[PDB]
Amino acid sequence: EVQLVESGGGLVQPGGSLRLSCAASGFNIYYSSIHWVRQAPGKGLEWVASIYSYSGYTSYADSVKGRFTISADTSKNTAYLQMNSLRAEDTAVYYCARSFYVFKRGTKYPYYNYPAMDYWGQGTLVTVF
Amino acid sequence: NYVFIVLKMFTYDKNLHELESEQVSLILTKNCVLMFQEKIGDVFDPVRERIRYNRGIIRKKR
Amino acid sequence: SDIQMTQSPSSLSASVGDRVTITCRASQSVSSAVAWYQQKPGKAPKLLIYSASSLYSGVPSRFSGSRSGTDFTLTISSLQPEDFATYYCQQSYYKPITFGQGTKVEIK
Amino acid sequence: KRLSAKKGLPPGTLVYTGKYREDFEIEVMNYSIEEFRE
Amino acid sequence: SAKKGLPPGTLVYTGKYREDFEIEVMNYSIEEFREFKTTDVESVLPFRDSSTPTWINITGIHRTDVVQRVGEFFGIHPLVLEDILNVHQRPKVEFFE
Amino acid sequence: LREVLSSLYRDVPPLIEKETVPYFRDVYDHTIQIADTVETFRDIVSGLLDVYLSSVSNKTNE
Ligand SMILES: [Mg+2]
Repeated sequence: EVQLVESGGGLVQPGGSLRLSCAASGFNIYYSSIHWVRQAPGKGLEWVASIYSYSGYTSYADSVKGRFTISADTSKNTAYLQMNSLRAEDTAVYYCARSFYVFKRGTKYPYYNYPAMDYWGQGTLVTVF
Repeated sequence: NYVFIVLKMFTYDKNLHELESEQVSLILTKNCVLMFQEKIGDVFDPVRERIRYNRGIIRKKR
Repeated sequence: SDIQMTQSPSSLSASVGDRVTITCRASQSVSSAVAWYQQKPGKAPKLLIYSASSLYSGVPSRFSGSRSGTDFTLTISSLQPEDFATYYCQQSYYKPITFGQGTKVEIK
Repeated sequence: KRLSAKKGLPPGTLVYTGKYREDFEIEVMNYSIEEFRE
Repeated sequence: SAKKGLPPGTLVYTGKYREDFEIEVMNYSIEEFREFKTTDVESVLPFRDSSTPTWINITGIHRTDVVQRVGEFFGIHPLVLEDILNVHQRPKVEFFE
Repeated sequence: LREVLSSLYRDVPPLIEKETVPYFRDVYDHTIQIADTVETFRDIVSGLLDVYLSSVSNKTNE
């Protein structure tokens, strides 16, 4: 039932601006962490950004720090990744994912799993040319 | 063959001052747990949700 | 000074029903925060293992995850032809979530 | 009331003491590491 | 308290002291010392990998942003950050590896 | 409650596995806290009674 989908992937002239939209169904992004991950054609996954929407906290990768801007919308329940002045290295498939962790409280040695991306959207191609 | 435990669950009503007690009697036997109550509705809803949605380490345990 | 996790082998060749181990090592101790992801060609990677040992609900119980100090290993006991896809090792302890360079298991 | 007295019934007897005798349901949840059924 | 019904992963500052914010770092080795105060996280981050002992005091946790930043950089679980920001609680001790 | 939880932790029956034995300490500790709190509450109530007594005496004086 729960699923994330990405739209907005498109060709951008180097130096342009482009907005990716990640729409999630089954959970409210106001209470969860949304992670944007990047994968160049033929290369491995590269984490881009993360948003904790409740406190409006936006964490970024060094390669896009200040360049991209991640922001959530609770009424639309959608996470947008805006990009300004895209470079050549930015061409890749982008995915949006929901991180989760199972935890048990109380004990002097608590079992705190660390968050791991769980549900990934279909991702979209973002080509820069 | 089993471990038998008896507890009380207390409820407090606002606009009044009266404790209401409900006995919950639970027996752990052969990797099963029987619970015996006298009213619908209890205080174990968090445990129910945790079992339902694979939250916590309860699922991995006996 | 972000963590760099080196994952090896860079490429893997294996046949059906083989015990194959892909190991990733982190520069600093990331505790048990490592996860293992599987990505089919041109598809969204799916989470195989979280907390470096636990098996995700939904994936077959075939995959296993082991931890030893700053070393983590994803093991397949009886490899299936469906399990011929890229594998990624991820940390979650520190700020920039870093993945391994990737490992592709191809039929030998 | 407190009603601490069962009035000398044999120990093997099963008699209910409380006044809460309206609703009766059985809820069963069998949970395994991979399977949950309720 | 202030939080009710929130999932056990949300970082809310339950306290009521929001007047002042500062960050003081004192990095001391048996040879020398270095102390500096600021209001940024970039100059606080590099001390995680320094072998020499360091003391990083975040005075004023009303800024959830800085607490989240330092916690996620120092490998602090979001639950521990929530406990830090949750003011009304007993003194606690928890041991992580 | 304290007796129950102490007996659950102190000495381990074959039904209870050692892996979960430390977890019981948690609730056992919790029970202890509860008792302390309840004990404290009792004291407060007595003081409340006392303060009322004080009041009337002082009120009488006036
Ligand atoms: Mg009798």
